[PDB]
Amino acid sequence: VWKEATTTLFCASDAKAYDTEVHNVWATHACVPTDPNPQEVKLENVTENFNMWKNNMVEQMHEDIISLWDQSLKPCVKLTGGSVITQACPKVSFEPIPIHYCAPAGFAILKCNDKKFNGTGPCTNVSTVQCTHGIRPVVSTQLLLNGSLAEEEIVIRSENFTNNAKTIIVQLNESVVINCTRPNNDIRQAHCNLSKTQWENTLEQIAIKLKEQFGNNKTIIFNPSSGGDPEIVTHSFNCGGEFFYCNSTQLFTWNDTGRNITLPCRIKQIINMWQEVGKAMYAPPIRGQIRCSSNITGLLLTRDGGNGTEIFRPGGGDMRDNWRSELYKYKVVKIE
Amino acid sequence: XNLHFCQLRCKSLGLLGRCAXTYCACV
Ligand SMILES: *[C@@H]1O[C@H](CO)[C@@H](O)[C@H](O)[C@H]1NC(C)=O
Ligand SMILES: *[C@@H]1O[C@H](CO)[C@@H](O)[C@H](O)[C@H]1NC(C)=O
Ligand SMILES: *[C@@H]1O[C@H](CO)[C@@H](O)[C@H](O)[C@H]1NC(C)=O
Ligand SMILES: *[C@@H]1O[C@H](CO)[C@@H](O)[C@H](O)[C@H]1NC(C)=O
Ligand SMILES: *[C@@H]1O[C@H](CO)[C@@H](O)[C@H](O)[C@H]1NC(C)=O
Ligand SMILES: *[C@@H]1O[C@H](CO)[C@@H](O)[C@H](O)[C@H]1NC(C)=O
Ligand SMILES: *[C@@H]1O[C@H](CO)[C@@H](O)[C@H](O)[C@H]1NC(C)=O
Ligand SMILES: *[C@@H]1O[C@H](CO)[C@@H](O)[C@H](O)[C@H]1NC(C)=O
Ligand code: NA
Ligand code: NA
Ligand code: NA
Ligand code: NA
Ligand code: NA
Ligand code: NA
Repeated sequence: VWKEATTTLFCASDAKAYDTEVHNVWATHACVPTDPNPQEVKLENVTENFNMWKNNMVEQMHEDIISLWDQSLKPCVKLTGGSVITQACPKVSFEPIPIHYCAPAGFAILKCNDKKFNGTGPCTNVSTVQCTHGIRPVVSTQLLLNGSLAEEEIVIRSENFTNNAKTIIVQLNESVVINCTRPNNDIRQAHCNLSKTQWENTLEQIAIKLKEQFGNNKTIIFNPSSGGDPEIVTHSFNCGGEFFYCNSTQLFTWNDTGRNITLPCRIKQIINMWQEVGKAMYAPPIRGQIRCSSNITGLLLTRDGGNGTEIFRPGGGDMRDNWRSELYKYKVVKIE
Repeated sequence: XNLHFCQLRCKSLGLLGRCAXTYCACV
């Protein structure tokens, strides 16, 4: 039996050397071309344990995306541990591309194909793949964007549902498009639009899955963030190199008992960093229309915990959960 | 994350603080 093991996976992508967009530039030096001859082999009569919450693939991806951002998006001023650094801070072209992670000789990536798979415990439909599927390294809070959908029903996953401190990762089975724009010609005012009925239906179906986990006698409530850094109180993300902070109150105020939801957003120059504890200042926004149309494919939630009612709030912050939301079906083993 | 200052901030909303990665979250 092949044992789980750590190695440096290599990355593969469709990056182009003639594209100045920063993910492309990073991948042109860090990665190889996307596998021209992918091969998935089913492992007959094999049952394998997985644990999405303890997976070194996540840690490697995290370090890679930190490196990508550090090389690519330079702040004008950075404050870490009382120390200030200043440097040139040019605007860049920024649009994530899919990255695949690949096993080098002596190692294999195992993939769980079980339909209901919660990320931990035994998998009965296991295959080997030369590389993962292509994952866009989207850095965001609250909502997971441009990811992969659950094939059948919505799936919710947690390291321990009974522990209210553990994040719940929701995987949708139907994308909800969200369009965010800072219009052409207040240069920091922006907004996001999404279908009201689609979002309401989404919340209803998530609530059903939550009741299935916590008790059908339970009443499910969504409420906004309880507070903290603006990055986690809002739905925050990077669009076109600019940092958007979108008020998500309307998304997360719901109970069981207009065509579009319009979320107000602000582009901020001073951000709390996700890569390390500290703050960074970037330059004011570029001119012109700044717009991103994204698929909402998942959510990060916390549950209040602590009678008869369960309250859930938008969460996130630790980007390792973003990577886990795509890497949950994979593990690396040593061939012996 | 700065946990102490995170804690120092959240209590003023009536709340405990904890890290969410490199971010401060109130509970
Ligand atoms: C196992 O997973 C594969 C991949 O999704 C699927 O095609 C197949 O039908 C599943 N069931 C098997 C192999 O019995
Ligand atoms: C958005 O979702 C649709 C299906 O809902 C899919 O066809 C499309 O490829 C997705 N876009 C991205 C960037 O993943
Ligand atoms: C998505 O999953 C929900 C249950 O979670 C189900 O009711 C719905 O029909 C599914 N939609 C699709 C397109 O599979
Ligand atoms: C994952 O599923 C297995 C089997 O269905 C179960 O034993 C385990 O408790 C689940 N993990 C959770 C709920 O974290
Ligand atoms: C899940 O969390 C609860 C609360 O912290 C704990 O009592 C329980 O033992 C945990 N379950 C595990 C670690 O399997
Ligand atoms: C998002 O933009 C697309 C075109 O890019 C449009 O077809 C769609 O209706 C928009 N969605 C919302 C909710 O405005
Ligand atoms: C977020 O939106 C809600 C609902 O309109 C509003 O009460 C709240 O003040 C907004 N937050 C900020 C920081 O403006
Ligand atoms: C989602 O994917 C589309 C298509 O590549 C892109 O235009 C959009 O900027 C992406 N969203 C984010 C937040 O990266
Ligand atoms: Na990115
Ligand atoms: Na995301
Ligand atoms: Na709020
Ligand atoms: Na992005
Ligand atoms: Na908000
Ligand atoms: Na760093």
